Amino acid sequence: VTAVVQRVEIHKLRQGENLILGFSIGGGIDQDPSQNPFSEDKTDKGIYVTRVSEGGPAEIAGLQIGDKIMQVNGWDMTMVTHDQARKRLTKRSEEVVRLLVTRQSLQKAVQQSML
Repeated sequence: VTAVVQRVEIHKLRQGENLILGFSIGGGIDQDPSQNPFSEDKTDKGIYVTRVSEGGPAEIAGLQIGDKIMQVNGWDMTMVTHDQARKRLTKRSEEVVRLLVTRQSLQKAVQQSML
């Protein structure tokens, strides 16, 4: 890709025997892009963060509502169904979810790098 991507490592919350993300997603190749307020258009099938739990591990790690998730623990998230995205995010054996995300505001980090 050409866009600026940020690595966001989130240690999942724990509740009993469950691990909780502390954030929610929308999108997927099998979903109607219009159900997702963050899809750029009818052709945008990406996975986007739709909610971020206040004070949770996602918020602390730098995750923002509207962020586009490009990768989850090494797995590409650019062209997957919503269910496939959900699975990569909720692996019980993975206490940490390492996301590669992007947002409009990160693009200037490149300007600043140059001066």
